[PDB]
Amino acid sequence: FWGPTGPVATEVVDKEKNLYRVHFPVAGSYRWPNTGLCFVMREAVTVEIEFCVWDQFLGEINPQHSWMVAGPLLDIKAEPGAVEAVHLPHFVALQGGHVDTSLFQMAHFKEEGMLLEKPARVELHHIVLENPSF
Amino acid sequence: SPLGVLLKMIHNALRFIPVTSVVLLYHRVHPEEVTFHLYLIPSDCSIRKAIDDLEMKFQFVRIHKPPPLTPLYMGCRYTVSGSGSGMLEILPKELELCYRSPGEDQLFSEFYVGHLGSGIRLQVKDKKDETLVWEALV
Amino acid sequence: DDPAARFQVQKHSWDGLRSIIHGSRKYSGLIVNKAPHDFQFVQKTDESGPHSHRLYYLGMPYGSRENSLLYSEIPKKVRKEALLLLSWKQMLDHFQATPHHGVYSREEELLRERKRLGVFGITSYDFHSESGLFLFQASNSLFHCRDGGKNGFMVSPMKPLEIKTQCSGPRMDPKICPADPAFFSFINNSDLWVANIETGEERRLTFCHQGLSNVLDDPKSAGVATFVIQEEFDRFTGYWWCPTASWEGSEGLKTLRILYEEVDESEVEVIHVPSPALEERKTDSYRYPRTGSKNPKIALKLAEFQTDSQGKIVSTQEKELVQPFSSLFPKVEYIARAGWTRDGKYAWAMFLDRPQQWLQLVLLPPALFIPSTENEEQRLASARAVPRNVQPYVVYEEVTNVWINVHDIFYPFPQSEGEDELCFLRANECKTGFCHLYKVTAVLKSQGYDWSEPFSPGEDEFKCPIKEEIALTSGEWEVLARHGSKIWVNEETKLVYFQGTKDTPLEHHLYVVSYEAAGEIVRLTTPGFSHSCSMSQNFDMFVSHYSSVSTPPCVHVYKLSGPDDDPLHKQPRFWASMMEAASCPPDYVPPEIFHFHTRSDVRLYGMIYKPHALQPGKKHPTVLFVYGGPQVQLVNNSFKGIKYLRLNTLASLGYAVVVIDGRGSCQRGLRFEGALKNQMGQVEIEDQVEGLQFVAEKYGFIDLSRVAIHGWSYGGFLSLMGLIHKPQVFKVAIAGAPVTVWMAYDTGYTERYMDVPENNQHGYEAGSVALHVEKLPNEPNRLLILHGFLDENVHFFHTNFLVSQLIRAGKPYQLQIYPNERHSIRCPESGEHYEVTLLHFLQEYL
Amino acid sequence: DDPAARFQVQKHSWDGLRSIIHGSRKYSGLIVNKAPHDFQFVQKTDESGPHSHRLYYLGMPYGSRENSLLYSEIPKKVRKEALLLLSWKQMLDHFQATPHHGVYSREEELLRERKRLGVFGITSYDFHSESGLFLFQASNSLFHCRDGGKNGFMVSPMKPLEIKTQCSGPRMDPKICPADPAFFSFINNSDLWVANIETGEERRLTFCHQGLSNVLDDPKSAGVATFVIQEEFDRFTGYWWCPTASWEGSEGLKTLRILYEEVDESEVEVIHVPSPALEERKTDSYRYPRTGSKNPKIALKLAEFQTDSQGKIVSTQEKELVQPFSSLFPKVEYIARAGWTRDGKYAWAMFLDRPQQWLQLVLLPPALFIPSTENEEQRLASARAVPRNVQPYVVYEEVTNVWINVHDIFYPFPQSEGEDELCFLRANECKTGFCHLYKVTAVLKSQGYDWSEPFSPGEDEFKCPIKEEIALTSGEWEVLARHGSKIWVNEETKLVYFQGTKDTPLEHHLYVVSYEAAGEIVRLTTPGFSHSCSMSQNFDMFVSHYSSVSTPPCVHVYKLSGPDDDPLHKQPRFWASMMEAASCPPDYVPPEIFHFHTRSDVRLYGMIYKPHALQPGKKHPTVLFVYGGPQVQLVNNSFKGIKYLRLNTLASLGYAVVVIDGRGSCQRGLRFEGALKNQMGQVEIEDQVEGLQFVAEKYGFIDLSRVAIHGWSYGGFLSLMGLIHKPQVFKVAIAGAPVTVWMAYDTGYTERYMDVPENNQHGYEAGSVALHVEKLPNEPNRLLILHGFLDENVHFFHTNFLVSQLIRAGKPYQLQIYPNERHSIRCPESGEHYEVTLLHFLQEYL
Ligand SMILES: *[B]([O])([O])[C]1[C][C][C]N1C(=O)[C]([N])[C]([C])[C]
Ligand SMILES: *[B]([O])([O])[C]1[C][C][C]N1C(=O)[C]([N])[C]([C])[C]
Repeated sequence: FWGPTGPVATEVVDKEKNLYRVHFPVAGSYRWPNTGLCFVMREAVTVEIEFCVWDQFLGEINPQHSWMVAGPLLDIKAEPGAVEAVHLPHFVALQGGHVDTSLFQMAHFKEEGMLLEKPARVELHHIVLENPSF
Repeated sequence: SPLGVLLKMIHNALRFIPVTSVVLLYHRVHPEEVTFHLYLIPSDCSIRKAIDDLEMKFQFVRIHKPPPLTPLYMGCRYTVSGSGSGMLEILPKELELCYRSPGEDQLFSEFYVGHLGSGIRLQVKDKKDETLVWEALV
Repeated sequence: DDPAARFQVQKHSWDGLRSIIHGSRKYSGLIVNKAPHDFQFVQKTDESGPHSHRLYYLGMPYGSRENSLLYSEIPKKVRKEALLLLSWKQMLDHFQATPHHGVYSREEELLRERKRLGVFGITSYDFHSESGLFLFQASNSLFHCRDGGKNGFMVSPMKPLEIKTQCSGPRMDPKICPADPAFFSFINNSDLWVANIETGEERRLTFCHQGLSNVLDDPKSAGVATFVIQEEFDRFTGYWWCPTASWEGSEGLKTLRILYEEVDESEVEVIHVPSPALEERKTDSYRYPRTGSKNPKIALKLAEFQTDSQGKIVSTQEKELVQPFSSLFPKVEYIARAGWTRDGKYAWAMFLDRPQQWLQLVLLPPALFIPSTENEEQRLASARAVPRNVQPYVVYEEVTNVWINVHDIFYPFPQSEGEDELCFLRANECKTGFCHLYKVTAVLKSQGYDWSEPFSPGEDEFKCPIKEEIALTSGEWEVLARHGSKIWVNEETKLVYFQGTKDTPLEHHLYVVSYEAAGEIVRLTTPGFSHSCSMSQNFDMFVSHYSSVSTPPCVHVYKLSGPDDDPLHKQPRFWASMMEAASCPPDYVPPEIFHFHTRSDVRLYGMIYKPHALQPGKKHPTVLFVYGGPQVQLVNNSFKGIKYLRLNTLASLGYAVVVIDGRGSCQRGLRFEGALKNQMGQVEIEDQVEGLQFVAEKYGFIDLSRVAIHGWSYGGFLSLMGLIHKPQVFKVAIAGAPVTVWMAYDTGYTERYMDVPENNQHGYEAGSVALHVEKLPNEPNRLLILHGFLDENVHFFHTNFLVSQLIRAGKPYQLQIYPNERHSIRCPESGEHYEVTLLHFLQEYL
Repeated sequence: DDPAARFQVQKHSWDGLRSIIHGSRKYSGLIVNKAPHDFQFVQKTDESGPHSHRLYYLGMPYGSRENSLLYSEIPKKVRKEALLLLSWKQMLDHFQATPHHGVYSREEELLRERKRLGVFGITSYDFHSESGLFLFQASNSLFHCRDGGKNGFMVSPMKPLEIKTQCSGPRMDPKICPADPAFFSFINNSDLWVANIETGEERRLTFCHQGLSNVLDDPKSAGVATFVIQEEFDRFTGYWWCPTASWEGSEGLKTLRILYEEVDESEVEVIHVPSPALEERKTDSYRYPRTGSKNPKIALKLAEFQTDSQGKIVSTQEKELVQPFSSLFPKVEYIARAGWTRDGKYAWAMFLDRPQQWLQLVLLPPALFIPSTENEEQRLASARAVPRNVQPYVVYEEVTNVWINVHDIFYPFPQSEGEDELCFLRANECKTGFCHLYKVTAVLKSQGYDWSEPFSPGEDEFKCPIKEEIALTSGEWEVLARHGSKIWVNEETKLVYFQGTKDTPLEHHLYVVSYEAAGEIVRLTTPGFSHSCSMSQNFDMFVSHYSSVSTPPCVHVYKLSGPDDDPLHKQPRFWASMMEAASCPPDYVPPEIFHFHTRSDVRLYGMIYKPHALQPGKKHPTVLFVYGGPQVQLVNNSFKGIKYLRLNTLASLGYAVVVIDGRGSCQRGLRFEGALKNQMGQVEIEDQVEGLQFVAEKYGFIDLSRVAIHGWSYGGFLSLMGLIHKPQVFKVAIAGAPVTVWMAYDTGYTERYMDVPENNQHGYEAGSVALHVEKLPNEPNRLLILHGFLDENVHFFHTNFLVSQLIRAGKPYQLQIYPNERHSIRCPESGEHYEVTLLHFLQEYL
């Protein structure tokens, strides 16, 4: 990320499977400007991100029309518990009306299937979670 | 595991919830004529990288044009027009903003333009009430 | 009658009306997904794995339009505050289990018509728990697979193994032998066959059929349920495996019985109905027993065989009762249901008389069936050989002055506690008027019969005396028993889980009660919805596919959880979700449920679809949709969008749609259903008119001068009853598929309700709409007759004879044919035409 | 468009329209009379009496409502200036010759449907002149009587003698043996029988039918003309008596031959059509050869027997040709006609090929027919026994590039002089394009055939060279030969009396010519009318049943009278009248005939019924009634009131009714009829559109914005062609009984005009309206489909497949069924309903 240390450019291991990795050396972070996703933590550790695609996963679940995709479906493999906030690029609706904040439900996929956890709070273009970001 | 964000529209009423979506166009410099491809797509970098590597394989390149100034309704039919519409061959009458996965090719409006031109008007317009949401001068 | 305050429906062009009907179904593909059903819970027994169960079911994932075998993984613990909806993993390797353009064989198409299977692919499958065997019909062949028996639980899909055949023709009705999972059985060309998955060796068991010509010349079938049983008595099989294996102790050979029903339908009238392939201009013969005419001549039979430990059908043997079935059991017209007790000791059967007011359960011990031979001295020889103690025990005998509804619930318990005194759970509607469960203890004391000579039974011949008949439920509500509902009996906790109408007749709820102490019944499903449920065999969790008038159907997995010492009060906690409520069609306004009282003070329920964008003051024209006949309940708290999208389309054009459950409907008891006995057509239309008049007074938007009556099957018959006896009420009548002549309809339905014509001639003539054509309007545009040309249920003859008598009485009619449609309009093109014809007819002439 | 210069038809209520249609037929008891017919002149020769002849005929004076045998007395001299009208006395003693409510047996109802007999009682009889024996069929029995043979001329009526039977089933097709009047013959259960009036002794002659089951399993018939022959080649018998008796000279035995046709309709498709008794709900199998599919496999056979002088059928014998029929006569698909020469020497037969462009006359001498046995050595034995010289002589061979119309005119003469030639008369349309009589002298010179060994014929194998082919008539007009027209050949005067269109195609006139010296054609009937005539066997007087467009039909008896030295110019003088031209009602305004020319310069004729009480200026809506297909001519100068009263009813409500004889119609020659060849639907509608346009300019009262096209049979097919390719012309289209798919129609009619589906697929597809449903209107109320449900001619499948493709293309239709009606609406209630439906549909939607 382009945080306090300036641009830490993401290394690309494979363009075709859209996997990325970073090592970010300082505390906090600033949003990566491609869409605005941002995860903040305290200390220098390695992490990789995958930009998973819904099409195999929402083939499993049948009212895939009943949920509208808001964002990129990113997977994270860091060590568990050392991430403290993840910010996912919610498409803006609070500028308009009839969209509720108690309503929002977060897609946490597993091999078990879709878990609809409640997001902690929604920003203008972001949803924030707590520590257990798996 | 996979994490992500999705919104569930309330069951009882179809709200037509607005999205941050951005329409983009691609040029040809090299061949004997110039074809624009208007991708009316949600503003997601994964969708952006899908149209990116497809158009890199197709030898198209995007130019940064201004986005819409206001959020616009998902799923509504959008007519596409312009100053050259009717003398230059716009392929569809109506386009669709609704989301598709990055794996498949995105729904598009093809626009054979001929000469590249100094500056050209484009238009997209809501079929519900004919209010302007977007304009870009090349 | 101000004509400026009477709502005028917008006159759309035909292509406009097509655009509207098509616009209805743009979003209706997502509404109906043919959601999960046919559930089979299987344990994993790992104590270290992640998933607690595997749920097997049929379902339509997004890639295909077709119904297929799937599974879900039920975990050991979900997380709090998270809705977990299961992914539908595929068992099979995405193959095509349907023939080209949805075609089938004639037996497959007939069976899907009797089962009302509108969906394509794997519709019915069979499962055997321990070996984990999935035997199904795919394409025009049999397939199987297994999932965690001696093998394990897969994660990617495995392709289904094909079972080849030497037999020429389709293979109906596959069932796995419970006693030996290697063996299975099927019907091939109206004969019972048996096979073995491991060796591939097949073997015929009955030889009553020969495949000579049409059914006019080769009339004996075996293990098949005939038309009237299929259509009326809702049985789609006529063979039943024994669940246990006997060992003869000759050398090592393991016997395996099957009870089957032989039927000699020779003396039954043959009717010709047009075949689906209209070009060939040929018919199909149909053994259609008219009212008055003879039903097929039935009999129960034992088809045994024995097997080596390697699993080869060495011997075989047909067996038959020591006297004929007709003589041992006179006045027994129909075998409603049959099967076996779990230990294998007795084969049970529900018998019924020709009036259908006399049902009785009988136990047939296999030693009661001697072998069969043409030489009558070998017959006497084994008649001497049959134990004098052995006999049939009539355990239960329902008698009624109204009619017997066939309730399939019979759950005999193990009998090793003092090995007489059969104990069972029998549903009995005839006692109090409402279908209620009972625990019944009968006393099987043998009278001693000389089975070589023929005797005649008396009226109370084999009837056992009852020890006790405790009623586990009672009230003004009923236990769901017909329509493939069932009870789930945990014998460890001594509880019986059933479905019922106890909260309200509008909502099917899962209840539990103890069969030992008939204590408080406990509801397990959420109120305010109606539920179709299915328990685990280990009873720790169930599925409920549920809906409400407003919400579409969802399929949630609940888990019974609590202290083991009190199993009745185990609290069902929502565990996981299978299917979620699909977001409504646009412009879909749900109907409003109401009730009202008749002048005789009986409560009738009804629905109404309000005209969209209502302007109070305006009197809108009203389409009274109706069925009204028995075994159906239109008005209940459950999603109508699927089957009644047209009613909402009418509403969206501005029609008031009223739907009333008149007297004679299902799930309101026997005395309620009984109102229409021997006077069918006469009370239902009166209830519908009164429902209109109530809604007209209650709601202010019904123009009584513009009323349409409409319905299919029984609905078209009532629509015609409406136009005859209430022309001043009903402006038009769109009668789809009507029963115009009861004398032409089959025994099973009509005799139950209308009696034999020789007895109730006044009511046969009074309620045959074809006979009262003189009372139909002399003016045109008031009557539209719809009929599917290949209808083998309500035969085209009915519409034809109606049109005949309209011509003879000099009365106009409009008419629409569906040449490729049988009884329900199945083709979407034909349904779109049907609806655009309905909208046009109402637009112009209402 | 002018806003009120367009005539609006008065909107009548349905009961009003019934009152109008009923009011139309109140005088149909007099003007729909079933005018007397089937005349047989018999002399008296008393030399002292008053009457010269007795005319025997069928007739219906409406003293009873059934058609019965009558007679008239033809006097020796009538008085001048007095309209002598003969009373119609009854031969038979007033019995009812029809069953209750107009019912019939199985195949006699179908034979009436082929013969288009809409009348009841005695619709056909057979007469043997020397004996005077009358053999006829009554309700369920055979009858006979005699008049002045050895017995006497009756004056009071005599009751008919009944002929009993041992046979179970009806006795079809009775014919008296010409050589011996004691013997007669009939068909019983598709087999030829023979009997004797004096002794009552019957005797079967063929044994190819055994009555095992329905026709799907017992497929050989004998002496019957099958469906396609009956329906398309207008033959209603397949056995022909020899007119003379041979005497074998064993002891005294009198041989009596019959030529009959064996047909093996096993390899021909069976179709099921609903039976008349709708309640019983079964169909009837029909050996219906589809277009493309195989016709029955035919053969000619001689059934002989011999008799003692007391008259007992001692011997019997089936006989068959020395080689097979299929091998002796390859490419012979159909036996159009057959019979015997008058002297008895040869049995003639008209053969035909599968395109039906190759007709040939053949003589089959009885020695060419050996007996039949299973023993191939007996077969070879009598193959050696057959004279090497004797063989079949193909006398005439019509070949054409358009199609053969079967003309049943072939008059052979005595061959007593020379015996090595044959002189006959023959209708031949293929030479010039118009059906003209010829005298043809062929040369029967034997080539010498080894009939034991086999061979294949060449293309000119048995074809005889012609001595001469003089044309007795020639021009742009034709000699009436189809539709049961015939020639009467006086061999004493050498004259041949025929009917023709020589004056005009609109008027059937009786002409005479000499066959020796074809000089001039003398007309005998009055011009300005159209005549159906019938000569005495003594050629001294004829009957003519004649009519005109304006005058009703009359039946006058004319007398050839003049110098005997010049018989050609014998002047026809009106002698007496039988039935007279009734009161043409003031309700009935006759139509006006016109003609016009097409842009290709061919003259087409047409009629028009003007709207009653016309106000010039007003543009009335127009019903274009049509048929348009071959073998029919609507427009001619003859009374339409009987069959087309509905057209006048339309006119009386204000509809312009236009009727046009497009290209492809009958009685305008082969090039005219051949206009629509291999392209049915494409040329006819163009002629109708051009005619309607011509009518509009000629007459000022046709609103082109309001045009209805209405037709039955081929007419409904064209109505659908009109609505497909000319929706801008035709506002609505009432299609009755339409042929929607040519590929489904029979061989005989479709293949003749359209070659086959395989060769002319472009034209089968182009002119099959059910394949062009996408081009029908998307708007409703423009298309009403009518169909009789039991139609065995144009099957209900056609309407069913149309409705199927309308549903699939998303197009509206109205539809009307006639459940008890076949091809035409026979019943008056059903016709009343049908007409009312027509008036309502036009009233509302035109
Ligand atoms: B129709 O209502 O579907 C028809 C007419 C009377 C009963 N019936 C049936 O199809 C069935 N036999 C019953 C079970 C509904
Ligand atoms: B109809 O025109 O009467 C029908 C369809 C074509 C021919 N046809 C017939 O009934 C007959 N086969 C001919 C002889 C009119």
